[PDB]
Amino acid sequence: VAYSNNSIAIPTNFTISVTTEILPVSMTKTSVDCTMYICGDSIECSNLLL
Amino acid sequence: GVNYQPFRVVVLSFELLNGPATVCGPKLSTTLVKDKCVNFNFNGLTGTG
Ligand SMILES: *[C@@H]1O[C@H](CO)[C@@H](O[C@@H]2O[C@H](CO)[C@@H](O)[C@H](O)[C@H]2NC(C)=O)[C@H](O)[C@H]1NC(C)=O
Repeated sequence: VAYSNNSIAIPTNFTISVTTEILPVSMTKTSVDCTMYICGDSIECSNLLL
Repeated sequence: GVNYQPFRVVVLSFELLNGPATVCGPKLSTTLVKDKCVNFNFNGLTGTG
């Protein structure tokens, strides 16, 4: 920057700029069946899971 | 004495589910059921599907 005690710079023109800002609002909602994942629909399993 | 008496030993080595099996236990086969939820016993593999 050129700096002086008696010097200033003043804009004689302007520019209009449009910019995009992206913010995540939500994430996928998920539900898990505990017996289906661990027992895999086994009758013998889930007796232990009680 | 029994400790010194001769003993005949037979050792059986085998794999079960993996591979085609020409040796099977004495269970009668049943007609195949498809498109329904059923308990199945294919070559000693048991599952519900
Ligand atoms: C400020 O800037 C704008 C452009 O960014 C200037 O407008 C241009 O003027 C020239 C002629 O001098 C034209 O050929 C361009 O087509 C114009 N641009 C647009 C987008 O219209 C404007 O003249 C400048 N103002 C000053 C004070 O210099």
